[PDB]
Amino acid sequence: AWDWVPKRPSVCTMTKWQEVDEMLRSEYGGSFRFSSDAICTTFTTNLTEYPLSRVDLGDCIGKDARDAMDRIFARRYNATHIKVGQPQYYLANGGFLIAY
Amino acid sequence: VAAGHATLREHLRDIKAENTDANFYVCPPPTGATVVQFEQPRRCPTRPEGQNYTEGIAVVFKENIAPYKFKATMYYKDVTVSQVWFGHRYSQFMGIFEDRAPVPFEEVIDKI
Amino acid sequence: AYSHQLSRADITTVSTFIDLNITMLEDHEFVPLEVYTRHEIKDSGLLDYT
Amino acid sequence: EVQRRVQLHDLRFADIDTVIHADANAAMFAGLGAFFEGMGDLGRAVGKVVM
Ligand SMILES: *[C@@H]1O[C@H](CO)[C@@H](O[C@@H]2O[C@H](CO)[C@@H](O)[C@H](O)[C@H]2NC(C)=O)[C@H](O)[C@H]1NC(C)=O
Ligand SMILES: *[C@@H]1O[C@H](CO)[C@@H](O[C@@H]2O[C@H](CO)[C@@H](O)[C@H](O)[C@H]2NC(C)=O)[C@H](O)[C@H]1NC(C)=O
Ligand SMILES: *[C@@H]1O[C@H](CO)[C@@H](O[C@@H]2O[C@H](CO)[C@@H](O)[C@H](O)[C@H]2NC(C)=O)[C@H](O)[C@H]1NC(C)=O
Repeated sequence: AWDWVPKRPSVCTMTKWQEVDEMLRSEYGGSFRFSSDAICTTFTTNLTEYPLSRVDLGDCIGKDARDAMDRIFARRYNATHIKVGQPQYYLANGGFLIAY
Repeated sequence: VAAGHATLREHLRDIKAENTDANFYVCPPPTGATVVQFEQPRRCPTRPEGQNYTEGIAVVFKENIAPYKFKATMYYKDVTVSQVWFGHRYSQFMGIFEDRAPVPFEEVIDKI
Repeated sequence: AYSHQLSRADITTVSTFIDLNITMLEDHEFVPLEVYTRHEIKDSGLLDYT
Repeated sequence: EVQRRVQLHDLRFADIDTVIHADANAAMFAGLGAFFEGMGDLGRAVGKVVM
């Protein structure tokens, strides 16, 4: 037995799992391979960027990614590096979405 | 609208259903034909003691044993004898004799 | 039975944590005949945790 | 010490196992087998019957 309750309201499809300061992207065998010291897993992906804009209509993942990248950049890279262009999104093997 | 969330579940569910298979390995037990050893912990100074310290690049060389690997075939006959003349129900108690013998050259050439 | 005594330099020391160019064989057991007849136990080295 | 005790237990089991399976009848049959084998074919002819 259990107490019945109305079905819970909908929530965002993806949660922020990790914030990574150092992640090296490399191109090999027609696929991108991301790696870091903070996570022992290597993420493999196709060369095509995912069209997140037409899926995350609520800008949930967009806001979280943009904010985290700016926080990290301001904290550790502001005086040593420059950001090349706008963030990129990739669907990695194993079912992860990597904002880079 | 939920259509975006729904298609995102679909893409993630699809990507994780892909075959990322790996092989199995039959590991035969080592006989001791090749053996290796390890480094050991070593006591070191509590305070600096060396003189003329310097940094530098180094390249370490080992003696070249030049291993020569090849294929070899071995032939032998395993023999076994028991006291059958007493009957199968009793031979068991009188033990068994066994021997491993090399195959003579004339058998390896003219028969095998 | 005691056979002989080797110097520590007689065996190939494996490099610190990563090593390559190491030679090996597909070891084939060639079990003694007694393991089938007398059903004596075959040596298996020191025990792993498994 | 764990692996030293594990190797002592399988030795105790081998001794208990041997005590149960070391049948006195088998010991007697082994003694008789050796006695008749030493008498040659004249021994085999009798040995097969008395066994
Ligand atoms: C990130 O780096 C920039 C420089 O690339 C910093 O810019 C300074 O910003 C203040 C406030 O607007 C100005 O008074 C300075 O003149 C700027 N300096 C330069 C060299 O342009 C910025 O402060 C850094 N942000 C953080 C959070 O450290
Ligand atoms: C990477 O791109 C390939 C196509 O080049 C995708 O492979 C197809 O995936 C679908 C969905 O599982 C299958 O129905 C097809 O049979 C696949 N095509 C081929 C030619 O193999 C793949 O899904 C993409 N992977 C990622 C992680 O984006
Ligand atoms: C044995 O050592 C040699 C180097 O002396 C290794 O040779 C390299 O092998 C890779 C992979 O084939 C090549 O990309 C390199 O160009 C080779 N280096 C040179 C200088 O030729 C070899 O990989 C080692 N073999 C094993 C099995 O460990």
